[PDB]
Amino acid sequence: VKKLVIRVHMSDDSSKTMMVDERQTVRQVLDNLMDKSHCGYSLDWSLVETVSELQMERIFEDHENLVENLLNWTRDSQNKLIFMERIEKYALFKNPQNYLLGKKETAEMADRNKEVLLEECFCGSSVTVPEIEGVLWLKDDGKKSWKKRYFLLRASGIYYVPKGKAKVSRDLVCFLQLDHVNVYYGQDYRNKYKAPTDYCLVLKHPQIQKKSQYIKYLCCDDVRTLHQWVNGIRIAKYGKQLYMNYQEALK
Repeated sequence: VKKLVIRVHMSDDSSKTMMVDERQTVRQVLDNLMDKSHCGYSLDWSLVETVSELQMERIFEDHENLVENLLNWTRDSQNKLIFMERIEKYALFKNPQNYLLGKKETAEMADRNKEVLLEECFCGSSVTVPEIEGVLWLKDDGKKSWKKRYFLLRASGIYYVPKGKAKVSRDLVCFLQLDHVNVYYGQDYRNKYKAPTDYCLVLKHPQIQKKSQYIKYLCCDDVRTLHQWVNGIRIAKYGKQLYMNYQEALK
């Protein structure tokens, strides 16, 4: 089993090398990062990749084979790995009442009922995602201009209406199937793409590493809409496996 030394940027901009092997999940790699750094355990420690050509980043899911993802990088990639606490990773699981009923409206829930609610959504014969709908900005292909379109998340991918800026259901066409796209956060898209706000998500194939028309750029009204959409997209991509990651992480 092949070994690889990766370089990881820590929370204070310093960097460390460490050996990983081709069988390891991100979870296993993070467990090592935690041991060697003496940072103390927590389900919120995360491994984050930047895609340098495209100024965006994602938190890997813990079940993912690290080495396999890294092979997607170009030979001369300036992508970085970053080891930092990210609350975004398990927010959804800590407070599911805020994502799985929506109800953008934010609220408490008793622990035991959080538990029931995740069981209902993730543990049946299939994942029962509640659908996310709302207007969002879509960057024009290869241009720094945006347009409001209405969006709808089904278990079968993202859909949208290409005509106008309103909810017209019969005119929902495939916007993007999720099987072979990861979802990222864009960094400072306000400036780089003249985004209407900074609350931006990006969908692309793992293998695309530079400018491409097949990269989809979305901008949200506020940080809540951003969170709901990213979590929703994550459920519909990864399903019950997200739940298993959380259960496993929560030592």
